[PDB]
Amino acid sequence: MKFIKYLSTAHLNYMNIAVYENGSKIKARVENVVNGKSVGARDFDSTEQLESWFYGLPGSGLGRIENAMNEISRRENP
Repeated sequence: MKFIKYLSTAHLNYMNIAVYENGSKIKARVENVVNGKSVGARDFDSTEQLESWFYGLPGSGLGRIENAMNEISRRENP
């Protein structure tokens, strides 16, 4: 169920964001690899907004990792 591609462009210092979706509803969990500790948790509803989120940010590729993660990580973690 929880199987999504990474959210990055280039490759520098192992920059990538692993996402995960639920079979029931849409889920967006920004998991980093650089630090080795997933720092992202969010709850979505429609897949449309899911992509739109990572598509439009002021960041670019690897740069979107510091912006997106910083956003999805806004809320506390489990």
